[PDB]
Amino acid sequence: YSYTEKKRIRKDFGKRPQVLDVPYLLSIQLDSFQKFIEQDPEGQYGLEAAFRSVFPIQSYSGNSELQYVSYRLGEPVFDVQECQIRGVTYSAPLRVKLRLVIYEREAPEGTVKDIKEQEVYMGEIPLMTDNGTFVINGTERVIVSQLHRSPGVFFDSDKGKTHSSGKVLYNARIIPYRGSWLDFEFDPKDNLFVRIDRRRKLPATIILRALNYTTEQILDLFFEKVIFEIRDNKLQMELVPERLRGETASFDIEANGKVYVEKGRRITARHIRQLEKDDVKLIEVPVEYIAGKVVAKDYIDESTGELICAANMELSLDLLAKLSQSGHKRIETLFTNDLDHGPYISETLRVDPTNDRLSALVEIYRMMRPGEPPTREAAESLFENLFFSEDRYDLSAVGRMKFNRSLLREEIEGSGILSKDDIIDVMKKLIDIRNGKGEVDDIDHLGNRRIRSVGEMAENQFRVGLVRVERAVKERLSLGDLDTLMPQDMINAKPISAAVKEFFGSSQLSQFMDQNNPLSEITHKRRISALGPGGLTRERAGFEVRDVHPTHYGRVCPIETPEGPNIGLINSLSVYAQTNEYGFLETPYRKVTDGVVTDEIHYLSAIEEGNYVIAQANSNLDEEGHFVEDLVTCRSKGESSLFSRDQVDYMDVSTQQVVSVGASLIPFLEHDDANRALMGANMQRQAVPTLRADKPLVGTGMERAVAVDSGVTAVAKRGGVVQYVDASRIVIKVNEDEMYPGEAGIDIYNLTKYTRSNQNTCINQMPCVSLGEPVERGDVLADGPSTDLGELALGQNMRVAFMPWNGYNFEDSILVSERVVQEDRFTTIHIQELACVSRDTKLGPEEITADIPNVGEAALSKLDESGIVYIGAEVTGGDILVGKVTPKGETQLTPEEKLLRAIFGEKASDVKDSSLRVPNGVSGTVIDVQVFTRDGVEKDKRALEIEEMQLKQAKKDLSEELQILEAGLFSRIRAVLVAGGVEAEKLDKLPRDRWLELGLTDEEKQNQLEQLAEQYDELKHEFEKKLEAKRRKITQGDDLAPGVLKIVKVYLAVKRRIQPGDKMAGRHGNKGVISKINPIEDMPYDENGTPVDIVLNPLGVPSRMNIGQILETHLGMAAKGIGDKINAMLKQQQEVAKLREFIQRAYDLGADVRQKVDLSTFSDEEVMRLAENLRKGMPIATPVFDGAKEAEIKELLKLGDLPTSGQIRLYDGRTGEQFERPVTVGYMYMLKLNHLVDDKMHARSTGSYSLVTQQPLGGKAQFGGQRFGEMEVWALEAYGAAYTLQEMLTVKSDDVNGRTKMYKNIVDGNHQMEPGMPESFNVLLKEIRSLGINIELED
Amino acid sequence: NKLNRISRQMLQEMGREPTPEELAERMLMPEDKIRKVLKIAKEPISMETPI
Amino acid sequence: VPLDGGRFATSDLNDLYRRVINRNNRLKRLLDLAAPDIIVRNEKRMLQEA
Amino acid sequence: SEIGRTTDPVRMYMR
RNA sequence: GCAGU
Repeated sequence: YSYTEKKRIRKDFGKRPQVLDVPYLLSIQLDSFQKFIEQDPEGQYGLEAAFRSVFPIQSYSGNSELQYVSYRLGEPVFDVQECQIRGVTYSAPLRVKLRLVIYEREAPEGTVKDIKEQEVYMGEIPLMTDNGTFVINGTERVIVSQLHRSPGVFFDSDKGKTHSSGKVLYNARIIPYRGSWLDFEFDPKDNLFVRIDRRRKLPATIILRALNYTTEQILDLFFEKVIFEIRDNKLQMELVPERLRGETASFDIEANGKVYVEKGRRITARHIRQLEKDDVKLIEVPVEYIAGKVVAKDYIDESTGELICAANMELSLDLLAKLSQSGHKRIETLFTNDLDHGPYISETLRVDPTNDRLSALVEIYRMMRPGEPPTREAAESLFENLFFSEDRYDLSAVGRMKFNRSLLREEIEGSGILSKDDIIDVMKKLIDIRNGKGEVDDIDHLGNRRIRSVGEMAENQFRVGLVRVERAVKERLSLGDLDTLMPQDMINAKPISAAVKEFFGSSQLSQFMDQNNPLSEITHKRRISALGPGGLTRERAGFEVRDVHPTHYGRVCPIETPEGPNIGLINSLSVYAQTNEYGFLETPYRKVTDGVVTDEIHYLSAIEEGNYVIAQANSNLDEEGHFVEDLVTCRSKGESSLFSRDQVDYMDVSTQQVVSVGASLIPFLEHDDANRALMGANMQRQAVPTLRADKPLVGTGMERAVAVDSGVTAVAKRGGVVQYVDASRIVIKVNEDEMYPGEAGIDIYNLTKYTRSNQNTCINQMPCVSLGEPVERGDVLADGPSTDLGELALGQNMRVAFMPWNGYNFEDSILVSERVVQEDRFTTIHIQELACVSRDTKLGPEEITADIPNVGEAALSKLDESGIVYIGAEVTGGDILVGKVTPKGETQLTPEEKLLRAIFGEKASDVKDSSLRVPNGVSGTVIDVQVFTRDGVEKDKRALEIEEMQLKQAKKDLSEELQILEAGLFSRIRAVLVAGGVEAEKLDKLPRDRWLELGLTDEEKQNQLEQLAEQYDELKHEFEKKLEAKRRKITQGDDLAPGVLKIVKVYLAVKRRIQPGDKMAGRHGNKGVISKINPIEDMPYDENGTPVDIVLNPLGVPSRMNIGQILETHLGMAAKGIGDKINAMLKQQQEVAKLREFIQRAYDLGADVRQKVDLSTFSDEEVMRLAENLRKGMPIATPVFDGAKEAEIKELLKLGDLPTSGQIRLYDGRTGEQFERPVTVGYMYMLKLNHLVDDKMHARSTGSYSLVTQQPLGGKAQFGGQRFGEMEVWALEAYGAAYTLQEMLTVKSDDVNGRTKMYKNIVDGNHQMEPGMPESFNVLLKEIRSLGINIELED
Repeated sequence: NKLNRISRQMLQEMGREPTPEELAERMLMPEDKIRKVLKIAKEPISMETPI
Repeated sequence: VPLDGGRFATSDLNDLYRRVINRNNRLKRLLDLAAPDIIVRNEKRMLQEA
Repeated sequence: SEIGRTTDPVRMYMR
């Protein structure tokens, strides 16, 4: 079966056999950054592509060149953990091998004079840890992926949003990856207009004249010509028949045969069929047929050299009789059939003022740089650098692909710059769409919208840095010292490092990691964000980008999204969702070849998802594969309908394909409303890890995937046997099958003990395996925070009853019994670092000392002689943690305290107490103290003590891992030596250091002895190489901020118990604040006396229709009911046959469930270990949308001898009398969310005030003051509370002379105010007067 | 300016930001003078900087 | 105001006032030096925009 | 001419 | 920026 998952097997109620296992959930981040940093030979991705994009850098003249050979990534100076402790970025140095090639002065082809190649250093790039996070200035950050608009061309419209006339106005838009936007559009009178960078619009033919097209070439491109070969007969007209489609023929058509349609009729396609079947191509038209027709060619008089008719000029009868004198047989004319063809280009050329290339370039220049006089070689360089220069415009590979795919070209690859035919084809497709021959694009289709991830954004910022360097190198190669300099005298690392640094630290998408539980991390890494640089802004994003498109099915979760202002802008990647090679989300589907649903899987993106018919995952099918129903529900084009079995092309790969990893953990998701499911998926990510992790009795089976794919747990890399288990480490003796030759064969796993998360929780790894037991590859070795035997345990299985209890659960409140506080269920450890920074003031240095002025001697009891607290010291609020004093001067005390000094003689001290104290309300244990001392500052006794502790710990850990590895190497040597020439009773006496030089006869295994001895010697060498480095990193100085002398960081560990106010929740959106902690004897209780742990409200179920929280309860009653039977069989010490029988009955139960747990193969010891793990309730798995039916829940309730209705009779704890109706009692999985009332409660009487305005400061960190804002002032104005309002304005915020008087009056027993003018009004009168305006106060 | 230039060259030759106690020995000024110069060279933050 | 970390924190008004006074003292300088009209016109425009 | 088309004093200087 | 109401 397994070994870690037959300790305790979760009974699966899933019924559809899974075809694709859930992928590695963090492969988005890791695959993206791997594509960024790794070496690319062909130069397509990451750093190699960014170097080849810029290099070789040629000089302005061409005498020297700077080319790029290769790059390398250095070794990071500090480990991940050393970067988290020293508060520095975990990065790697970028060592680029450059080459300066210099020629002679006059060379034939650029023949070289010298080549100077060397390894320049340009910046450090932050490395990504093996869990997808970045350690940047010590904090772990996640660069959230971005859903942005794919580069390409997009045709769209406004649906009569303009001119109030119902005329849809179309617009094409070329969006490059990097470059300038290019818009074409139709105005309400069908004139094509162009815009660049969304500035004011030109006529669209101005850009056609910027290209070298003349007017007749423009009309040749955008039209087809009708030709009048004016024969003897009046205007003998050449004709193709289909031009006659759908118009009111007021002229008759006669050509050697019938008069086809009489004058004054509209003609139909059968008339065109008639004209093409009798084969007439040359007809006779009336004379006025040219009146209105627009000429196509520039008709000139060869007699006089004068153009008698310009192109795009409306031919008339007088002008026709004019040019007919010149002897012109053929008259070309633009064929404009209304409602099939447009005058748009001709009526556009009638508007623009330009008639040649230079005038159009000048008009584009006046559009672009207005008020600057345009010259020829300035305008004709501006236009050529807008769209057609490969360094100022990039329609990238995905942009070129989408561009060619829109215009229906055959190639997917091309150039990154625009061309003549690209712009012509965009205008042509826009005109086609205007003529009804196409349809506008959907801008929020997930095939018009793509994923830009950490490894692409980082490459973009690195390329920005490289071009900031390229400009400087071009400014440097234009000098005359080119014969003495090396390429590292030209490269400033600060541009590159500053670009990469600001992206990784201070971007909108590089976010402080949400580290509450494993789920918070694993769903912050799978985050998609429409916001960010190059995306939307949450204030200007409409209702339509925030919607659930039909193309999010399988690519983006519909449920998991925020609830505030950015909803639908922050999305969560669904479970099986993947990215294309271009960044388009694709999702897997099983091919259905002939009705047999093949287990072959194909990842379809959103554009190719609509060509097919795709069956549901809920579609029934036999073992053969055919759909047993005959009308399968499928998705054809974005709409859903029933199809025959033969039409179906693909099928969903799973039922949790559509929901994210956060919403796939909600059991019975199919019974909750989508609002409540959204709230539950958002509130699971806020649960804090409790002391002892408790698995869900009702889960969905995704617990193990979420707990393993997040790096919170310790997973065995190679299988083996646990050689040594300990709360701080696990030592695994690897199996002989899995160890390489020349290797100790021992894996050591050092566990994270009691460290601070980003959200001040405790992350702490507990060993799961026992000593000597066998482990496999992939088995969870040590739990993490919120992890129970490798499953994801975000909360505790509290026994709930749904009944109203005396109003204490009114309006979503939670009644909690005292046995939840007794049993320490939702007690959570929280770790806070507090920093005491001894700085260098200008009056002198602040010192960390224990002789603090005017403080008690009992307050300094917990400080050591160096002024710092002891480790293990139980501190409460106000206690001094780090004793510090700042030197002060210029006292200038008032005469009364001067006399007070004269009488008693206590002379004031020159120093001020600035020590670090525990914040009020916080009470915990000091668990760590770090002292960072600036180099040159002498270390106090505590810093030297901490350093000797660190050196002893480093030396002891390195020596212990060397002892472990060398013991494994010697065990392997002993195993090899007894494989042939066995000295097993001679080798036990020979000491271990003598076994290397023991020559064995060399059949083959002497090569093994060579490699093991070499491994041992290099292990001994590496131990010293690591120990000296650890010693020099410990005893070295710290690179602190300038001005600070030392920093003492005290790590408090608080234990927050549950209390009224703490927000608790379930997985189904049923949040609630604890309103009372009720005694055990006050709770309702069943006929056996078991009281109820938590009493929830029935009224919170039916209106917000989260029925899942009922079924989870009814099934959690069933699960625990199984456990309460196994526990009973474990108390009577029943034989293992009866336990095996009952556990097999509990695992066999269900209607054609997909799992088979056969306990016939379990040994009796494995059955007993399983039954001991199941005595607290059998964990049940209800997968999302194929989970447990209500009939199966009732069958499980019958198995555990429970009432199948899920409802028992309770009795009141206080009065002992039975509640009149049966109450729903069961086991709901409750979560303690991170909104704790300890961190919410805050109050001030007075305190620090603001600087410019004298109002109180902001928040509970700055001691607060509540904003009595504008709506509350209207509330006090709606009552007649004029004095309450006045004292809220004057003597509580701003009346500086008035609030001190108010305090002294409240103290002297006189509740009276003397309000003056608020200081903000004086600030306002002084700020209006600093404008040229005289505002006054009259009297 | 001399300090920034020298630290620029030192970063280019040794691949890390030089300590003031080696920045002070590539220059010939005392180390505390380098420390006060580094304390001086900072520009004031704007009070309208969003947090 | 000096922040505790040794760095200062100013309002944008000091930057704008300092720009005004720099351009104004330079305009008084140019008017004393009898600069050409192109330079003093550009300086008056800069003072107006500051 | 270009008089009155711009507001940038840099452009007026270059003009 | 990210959450809570």
